[PDB]
Amino acid sequence: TFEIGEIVTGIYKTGKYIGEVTNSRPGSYVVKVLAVLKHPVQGFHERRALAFREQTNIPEQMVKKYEGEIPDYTESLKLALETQMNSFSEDDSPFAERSLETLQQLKKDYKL
Amino acid sequence: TFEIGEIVTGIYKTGKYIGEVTNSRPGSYVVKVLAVLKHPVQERRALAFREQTNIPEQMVKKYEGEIPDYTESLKLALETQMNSFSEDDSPFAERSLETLQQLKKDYKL
Repeated sequence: TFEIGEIVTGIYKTGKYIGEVTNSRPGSYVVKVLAVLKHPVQGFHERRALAFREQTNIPEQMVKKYEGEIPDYTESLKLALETQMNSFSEDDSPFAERSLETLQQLKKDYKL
Repeated sequence: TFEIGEIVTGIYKTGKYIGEVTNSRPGSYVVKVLAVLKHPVQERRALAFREQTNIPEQMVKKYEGEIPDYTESLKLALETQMNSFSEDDSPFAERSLETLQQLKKDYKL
């Protein structure tokens, strides 16, 4: 169980975020996004991270109490993206190729 | 009247912080500290990450910017305050700078 105002991590569409619980309901929480921990998987269309202060419904199983520091949203997004891009370093698949292309553009779209 | 969960700034003992309202009473808010905007004037330590503080309602404001990383924000706020003494040859500058330089070590940077 999580109370309003509680700082949590949330997993949404393969992305992972730090956020704040702003409402509860049967089986889920509305989470206000504050930072990005993991940029979502792509695929061939792009898939954007949740935006700063975006509020999204997340099933309760995918929500966890978070007591760490809250990173700056923009710097966290920059980091999350570089991490995902680097994750393909030893990957010679077509999926890696297509993903890396996609993330490179997203990086420009985000203003980073 | 800020609601519980509201992201705010609070000014407390000359320091300025970004935080979250966790409680409310007439004329005051309990604020949980998430980042430092301004290191307090000088001995006088910044509020700790996740420290909960009672702040007079007049000194609390809705905050809509990004929440910076606490340690990064403390490092910046301390640097800014030390840099503010550039060209200042006064004893107050000297004493403050000494105290801040120690604080930097206490904070473990």
